[PDB]
Amino acid sequence: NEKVLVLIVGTNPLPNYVVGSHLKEKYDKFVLIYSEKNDKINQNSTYDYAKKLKEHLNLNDKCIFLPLSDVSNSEKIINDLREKFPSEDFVEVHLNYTGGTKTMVVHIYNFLKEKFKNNKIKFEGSYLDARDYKLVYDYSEEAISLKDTIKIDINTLLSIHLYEDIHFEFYDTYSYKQKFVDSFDKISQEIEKAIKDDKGEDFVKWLEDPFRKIFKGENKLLEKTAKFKKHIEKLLKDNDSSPIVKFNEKTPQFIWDILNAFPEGKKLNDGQKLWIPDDKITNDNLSSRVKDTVEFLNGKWFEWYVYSQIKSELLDRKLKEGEHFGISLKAQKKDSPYFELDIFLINGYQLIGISLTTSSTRELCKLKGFEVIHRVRQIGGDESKAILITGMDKSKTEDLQKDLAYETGSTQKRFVVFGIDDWADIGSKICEEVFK
Amino acid sequence: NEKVLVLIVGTNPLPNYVVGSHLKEKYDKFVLIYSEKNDKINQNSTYDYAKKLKEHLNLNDKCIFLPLSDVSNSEKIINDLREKFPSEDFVEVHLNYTGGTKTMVVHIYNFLKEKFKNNKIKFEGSYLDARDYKLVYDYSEEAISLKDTIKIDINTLLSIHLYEDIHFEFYDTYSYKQKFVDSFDKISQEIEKAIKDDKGEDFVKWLEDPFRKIFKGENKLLEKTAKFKKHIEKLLKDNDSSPIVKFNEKTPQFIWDILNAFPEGKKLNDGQKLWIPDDKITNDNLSSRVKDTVEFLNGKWFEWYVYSQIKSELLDRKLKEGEHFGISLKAQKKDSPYFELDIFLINGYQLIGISLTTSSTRELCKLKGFEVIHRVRQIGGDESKAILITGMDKSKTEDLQKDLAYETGSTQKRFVVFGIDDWADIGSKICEEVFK
Repeated sequence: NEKVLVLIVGTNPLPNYVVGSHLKEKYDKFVLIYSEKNDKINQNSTYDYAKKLKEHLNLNDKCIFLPLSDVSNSEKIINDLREKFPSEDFVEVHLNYTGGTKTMVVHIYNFLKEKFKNNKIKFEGSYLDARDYKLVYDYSEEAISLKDTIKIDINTLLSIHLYEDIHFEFYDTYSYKQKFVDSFDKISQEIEKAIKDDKGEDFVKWLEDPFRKIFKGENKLLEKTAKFKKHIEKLLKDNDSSPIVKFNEKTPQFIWDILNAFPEGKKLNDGQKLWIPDDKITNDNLSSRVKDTVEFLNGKWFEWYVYSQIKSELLDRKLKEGEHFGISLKAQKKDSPYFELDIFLINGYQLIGISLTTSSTRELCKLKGFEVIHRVRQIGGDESKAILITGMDKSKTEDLQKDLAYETGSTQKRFVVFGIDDWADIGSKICEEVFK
Repeated sequence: NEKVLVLIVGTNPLPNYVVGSHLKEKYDKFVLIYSEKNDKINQNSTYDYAKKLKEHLNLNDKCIFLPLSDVSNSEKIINDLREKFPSEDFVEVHLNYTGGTKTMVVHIYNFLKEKFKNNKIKFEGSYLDARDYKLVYDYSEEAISLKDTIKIDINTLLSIHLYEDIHFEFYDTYSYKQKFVDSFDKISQEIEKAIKDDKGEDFVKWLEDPFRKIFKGENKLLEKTAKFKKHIEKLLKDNDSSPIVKFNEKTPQFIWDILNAFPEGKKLNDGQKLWIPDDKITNDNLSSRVKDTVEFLNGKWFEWYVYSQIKSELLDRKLKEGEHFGISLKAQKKDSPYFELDIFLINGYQLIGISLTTSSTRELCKLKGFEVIHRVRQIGGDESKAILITGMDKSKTEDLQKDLAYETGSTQKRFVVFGIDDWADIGSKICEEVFK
């Protein structure tokens, strides 16, 4: 009296994983239908998805792989099913037709339904709704919500999507925490006080002028004293208009406080003025003092600020750091480009990918919008949500969101843009969009 | 004794239009199944697509509209089909299930296949393959190629996607032919010789410096004499380092030829020197002189260059100007942002959009690649094809193509990128990629 669940393994592996996890204990056999490789008809193989599905569902011998040789031909689909589908006399047959192409599902459904139509065998069809997180049974008016029922971690999620070599950091392994061992908290807290005091616009403006004019230029500018001295002497040619004078005389007190939270040996300032090295300073001395500090103030601080805000607002939500959220996600897949996500969040089985920038130039921001939209789609299916955080004003943020929404067919439940008016409250604004 | 063709009207109207065009004369009745508006379940209507499909196929009284109240629930689909579908005793029912969602098509197919299996009416099922342009019949081993059989023009293609306010240009109505009256031919030819002499890179590098540093700044820089004079005087202070000096003293000979092709009252030069207007020159004199010239030289020329190379290679082909190719396509959809394609080509029913830039900056090229890939899928379905033309070198060009094809799931024949080395014979390369 065995009961069989049938899944169709296409290219989006997450729904089948959620449906298999929910129903694993109620079925004796699992039939995993997948597309074989066939270079003549240009049919790509989904066998590796099928293997990763069996592996992470822990199905073992209960799993029967059913290869289809030509998923574009109706007759070859039926002949392959008739030859290979398990012949046991089942008391229930459950086809979940969420995965696979339209053509496959149509004839996989019709074949199985008719096969048991006259054996008084309970037949069931279902699909997983990606907009509601519900398992919609075919002839039932009610659908069960799986959002708070199925939980998945970042390692498993990337595994079923065939990614290996997974690396991410969290609160304790964050890289710049190691570059400022005894200072990072003091530095993070000054910046956080500033942003939470609505100083984001003022910081970003100062960061462009005079900060970047002083500290960004040619390659290895901050690693060679001679380069940096020639850079500084040429800036002194602007006289009263020079970024040096701006730094010394027009830096707001909150930025002075941020500068002075760094250790003395890693400060861009020498007292209440710019530190300008002399000729005796070796390249090691210039690098040790300025390089890491400049890298952080040039934009890495915003990645930590937003992540620390999220982690705070998740303190009462039972998401585990290093499993359901993290920062700096890197992964790779065979014959595939390098995968990168600034911050990731998993809410149930909803992947939340966040891409961050302090910029307000539209071309840059729109590029990062396309990127994060496609990235989260690659490891989270249709259930996923992409969030882009920029330094644009309220109007420009809404236009970019509207433009990207209609251009990629993304609803707001699937793609949100935030701006500089949201930085002080980015923790609660992100969590509101996710846990709605 | 009639034969009825059944179509499913989702949001991708092109395949239904192609299949209907191919099968219209061989069928006597037509059932267009669509999603009706249902606000309780947030189900939008696809009737506007169905109505346009009936219009541009000229079905009239032979067309039967079949609304579906809940395309997400199998019971509702079956009951709406059992009630609304024609009850007449047909000799052949042909369901083409290319349109619609996967869940609808499952239950529409099984319902109809089992209705006419019991009644012993010939039932035919087919789908349209976007990869190979073939109508695949369910239990026939042969697919009919429609690649060289079905045709569509750009008005009908946009009209079935619900686009109105359609505007585009062709060889005779190109806008800049009027702004530089009686001289545009000389300007094009002068620019064409430069590119075909492989001076495109030198040209682009002179546009960045000094051209753009002189003519791009304030929003109305070229429309108010005081703004442009202020701007020139600020740069002129850069003795031995001014863009004005570089313009006057380091401009290659071939660019002087380009600048001197413009009419007298449209020239940026005053002899061998930059034209610096004095205070008595009016805003309308400055704007009349440089504004159109600057927009054309700043990048519009490249759109015309490529377009004219394509038109030269498309002579005596099935493509016709204003029907199957044009330049500067603008269309507007209700409650939607404006649609824009630099160049469009329709080969059969394959929409080929082209986005152009002379930039070699990867960030800007990657953005334009994203945009054109999504745009052709908006008005061209999975049959469409996107081409990006950059000023990048050979290796970065092929890297960007590989990178963007993966992120967007595009075949190497459905997203093509060209670079600076391709400029001279761009028309030959484009027509090779198009007709292959």
